[PDB]
Amino acid sequence: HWPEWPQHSDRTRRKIEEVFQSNRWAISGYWTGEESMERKFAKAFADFNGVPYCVPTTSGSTALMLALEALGIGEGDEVIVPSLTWIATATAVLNVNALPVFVDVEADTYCIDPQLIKSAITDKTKAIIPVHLFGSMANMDEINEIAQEHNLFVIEDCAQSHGSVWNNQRAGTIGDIGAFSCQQGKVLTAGEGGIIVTKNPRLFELIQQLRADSRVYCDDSSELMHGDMQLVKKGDIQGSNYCLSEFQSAILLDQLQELDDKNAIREKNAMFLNDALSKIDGIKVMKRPPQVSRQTYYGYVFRFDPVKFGGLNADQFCEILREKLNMGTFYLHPPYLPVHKNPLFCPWTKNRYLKSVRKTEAYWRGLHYPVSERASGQSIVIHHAILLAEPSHLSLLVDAVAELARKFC
Amino acid sequence: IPFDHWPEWPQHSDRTRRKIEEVFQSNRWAISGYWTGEESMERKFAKAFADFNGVPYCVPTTSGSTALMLALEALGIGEGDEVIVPSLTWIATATAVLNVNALPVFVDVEADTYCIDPQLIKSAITDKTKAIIPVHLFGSMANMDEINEIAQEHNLFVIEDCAQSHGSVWNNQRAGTIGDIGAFSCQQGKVLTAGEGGIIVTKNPRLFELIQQLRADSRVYCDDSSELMHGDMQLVKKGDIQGSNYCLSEFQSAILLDQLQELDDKNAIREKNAMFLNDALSKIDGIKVMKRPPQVSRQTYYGYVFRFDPVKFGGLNADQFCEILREKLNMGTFYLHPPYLPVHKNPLFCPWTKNRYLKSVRKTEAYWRGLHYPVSERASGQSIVIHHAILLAEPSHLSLLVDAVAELARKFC
Ligand SMILES: Cc1ncc(COP(=O)(O)O)c(CN[C@@H]2C[C@H](N)[C@@H](O)[C@H](O)[C@H]2O)c1O
Ligand SMILES: Cc1ncc(COP(=O)(O)O)c(C=O)c1O
Ligand SMILES: [Cl-]
Repeated sequence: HWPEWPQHSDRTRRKIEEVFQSNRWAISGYWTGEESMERKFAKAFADFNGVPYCVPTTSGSTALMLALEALGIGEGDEVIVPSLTWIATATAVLNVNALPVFVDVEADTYCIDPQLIKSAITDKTKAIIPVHLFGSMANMDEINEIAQEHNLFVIEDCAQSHGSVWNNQRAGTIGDIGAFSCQQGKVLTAGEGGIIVTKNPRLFELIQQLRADSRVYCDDSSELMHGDMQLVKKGDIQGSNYCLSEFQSAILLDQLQELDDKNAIREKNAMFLNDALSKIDGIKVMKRPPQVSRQTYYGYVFRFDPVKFGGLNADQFCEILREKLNMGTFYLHPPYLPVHKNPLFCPWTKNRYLKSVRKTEAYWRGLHYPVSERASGQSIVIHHAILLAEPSHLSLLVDAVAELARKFC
Repeated sequence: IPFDHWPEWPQHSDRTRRKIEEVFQSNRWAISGYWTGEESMERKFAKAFADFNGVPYCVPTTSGSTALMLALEALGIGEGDEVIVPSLTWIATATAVLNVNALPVFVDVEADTYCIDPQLIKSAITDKTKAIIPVHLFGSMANMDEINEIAQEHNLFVIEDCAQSHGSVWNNQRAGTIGDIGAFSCQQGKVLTAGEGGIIVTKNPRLFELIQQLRADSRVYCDDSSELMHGDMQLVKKGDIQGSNYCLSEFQSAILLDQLQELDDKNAIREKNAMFLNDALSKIDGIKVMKRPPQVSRQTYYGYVFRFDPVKFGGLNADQFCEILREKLNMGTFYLHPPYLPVHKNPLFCPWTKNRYLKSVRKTEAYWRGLHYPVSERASGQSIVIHHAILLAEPSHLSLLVDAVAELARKFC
C-alpha cells in the first residue's frame, strides 16, 4: 500500500508525555520548572534554518496575518500575491484590511513571475508574498531586487517548502519575514500549527505581542520560579491569542528531527520521477532553479498535453489515475484552481471586509491569469508521502501514465 | 483528608493519554486530513459538547477569542457596526469586535455580580448597534432574561461569552444556548481545557453551516460521511461565506473529549465548595460575596469572587489583601489575585498601536483610556478571585482561607 501521513514513533509519544509530566499545556500557563515546548521548538527550528528569531503560532494562515500586521499593513495597502496558490495566501491579506493584487506565475515553476510584478506595483503596494509552491521556490534574487527598488517588504510563504535552500539560505530566511503551516498534509506537522521566522529583532518582539494579547517573554526564564508567569506585558502592539498548544509544539520538536532525512528521500524520489516521466511524450516536468541546492516537496507536480491524452482535463486525468493507483483525493489531485476562480475565495460574502476590498463576485471571477488557469487544468499533483515509497512502488505511477499515453497516441 | 498542598491545574489521567493514542491510531491529526474510516475527534467532541449543552449545533475552533470573532462574522457584523460589551472582562471580549472592523462599546457591570448591567445597555444603544456580548464572568451569569428582552426590543443579536462558565444553567438552559451564539475558550486555566481551544454553539441551522465555513476556508463536511474512501478529503467546497483556517487539532479535540467526561462532576465539586465559602465568608463583617440570581440552578466557577470593604480592612487594596493571604496560606499568584482592570484601562488593550485596525475604530489612546465605568474600576481594587482549582480542595482546606480572612478582619476591628 501507499505511505500514511503523518508518521509518528515512540519519540512522538515521549514528547507528549513530557507535556503531561510538566503540567503546563499553554505558554500562557505558568512556569513549572523547565522551559516550555514552545521555546524549545522555537530554538530548534530557528537553528534548523540558521535564522535568529522564531515565533510559533496556530496555523500557516495566522502566520501570514501576524507577519502582515507586524509590517504595519492595513487599510488602503496592496499586497502582491501569486494567482496560483492556496487561498490562505490571499485571504491573509484581506484579513488585515489590505487588497491582494494577483500576479501570474512562471510556466516552469508555478511560482510568482518576477517579470509581471513590476507592472502590478502601485502607490498602495507595500509588500509581496511569494509562495514556494509545491516543490519549487520563487525567484528570491529577482524578487528581492524588485522589493528593494520599490520599498516593499517580502513575506515568504513557506507552507509547502520547509527546509528548502536557495543560495545557501533556508526558505523563509531570505525575505523580511518567513511564514509556515504545520497542517497535517505538510512536511512538518502537528495536525495544525504555524511558524514565523525573521532575522529582524524588532519584528521578533512585535510578532510575540501579536500572537499573545500584547505580551512578550520575560527577560530571563532562568530566574522564574514555579508558579510565575513567563509571558509579561508589553503593549507596544496590540495582539490576540494565537498561541500554539504545548502538545503541538512538542510534536513539532519530534517531527523536526527527521525533517532533513525525509526531505532528501522525497527529493531523490522526485528525481527518479522526473527521469521516468519526462521520457513519456506530452509530459512536462517542472524546472529546478540553479539557486536551489535542497528542494522540499510537499507536492510533486507534472504536466500533461491534453492533445496527447484525448482532451482529458486534469480532474479526469486524476480520477483515472486514482482508480488505477488506488489512492484518494488527498494523495492525488490537480493544483488548486487559481485563487480568483476558486469557489473558496468569496470575500464579497462578508461584512467584516471593506467595501473597497470585496469588490463584486464578477470583478474577481472575471480576472484573468492565463498561466495559472492553464496549470490547474493540465497538471497533476502527487502528495509527498508518495515520495516516501519504494522506487519500485513509484514505477507503478510511471507505468499508469505510460499506459495512458500509449492508449491516446 | 489533612491538608498537604493546594490543588493544581490542569489535571489529566490515563484516559487523557488514551485519547491521544486514539488520534495516533486514527492517523488523522486535522479535520483537513484524509478520511481513515471513522469520524474525526472534532466531530466526536462536537457531538459530546452538543449533548452536554443541550444545544443542536456545535463547532470547535482554536481559541475563545476566535470563537467570539467567528460568531460575530457569522451574524454579518462588520464595518460601521457597534457591539456592546462589559467593561470588566478579559480584553479578548473587546478585541474580537475590533477584529471584525466593528467598534466595541463598553457598558458598566453590576456591583454584586460583575456582569453587564442590563439597566445600562439601553443608553449605549445607537443606530450602529447590532449585538451585545454578555460575559458570564468568574462565577456569575449575566442576566439573560433582561438582556434577551432588550435584544428583542432593539433587534440586536446576543453572543454569550462563556469562557468562564462552561456548564452553568440559567432557567434550565446551559450557558451559551440562550443567545444567538455561545462562545467558549478552552485555554489552560479554564475548567474545560486542552491548553488551547475554542468552541462555538448555536441553535440555528444556517449559522451552524456558516460557522463551519468560517473556520475551514469556506468548507463544510461532505454530505455522506460514509460514502468516501480511505485517503479522501472529507472537507468539501461550499463558499456561501468566506472563511479562514480556524480548525482545532485532533489532539486537542481528543483531550477535550476526555476532559468533558469529568466536567459536570468537577463543576459540582467547585459549586458545593463555593456555596460553603459564601456561607462562611458572608459572616465576616466587611466581606460581601456575590449575589446569585434564582434563575441560576448550576453555577460554574472559573473564579470564586468575594468583595471587601477597605474601610474595615485597614485601607488595604486587593493587591495587598491578596499578597497577605498568599503568604499565610502559601498559595500561588495564579490561584489568588484581584480581578482584571477594566478593559479600557488594561495595558494589553492598545488598539491604536495597530495599523491593521481601522482608524475609525482604533481611535486614540486618549479616547479609550479616558472612558469611565466606576463599578468596573473599583472591582480590581477591592475584590479577591480564587481560581477554581482551589475549589477542588476539601471544605476543611478552604476553611483555612476563611480563617485567614477572619483573622485579618479581627486585626482591623
Ligand atoms: C501556500 C500556503 N499558504 C498558507 C497555507 C495556510 O496554512 P494553514 O492555515 O496551516 O492551513 C497553506 C496551507 N494550505 C493547505 C492546502 C490544503 N489543500 C488544505 O486542505 C489544507 O487545509 C491547507 O492546510 C498553503 O499551502
Ligand atoms: C471572558 C473571556 N473571553 C475570551 C477569552 C479568550 O479565550 P482564549 O484565551 O482561549 O482566546 C478568555 C481567555 O482568557 C476569557 O477569559
Ligand atoms: Cl482548492
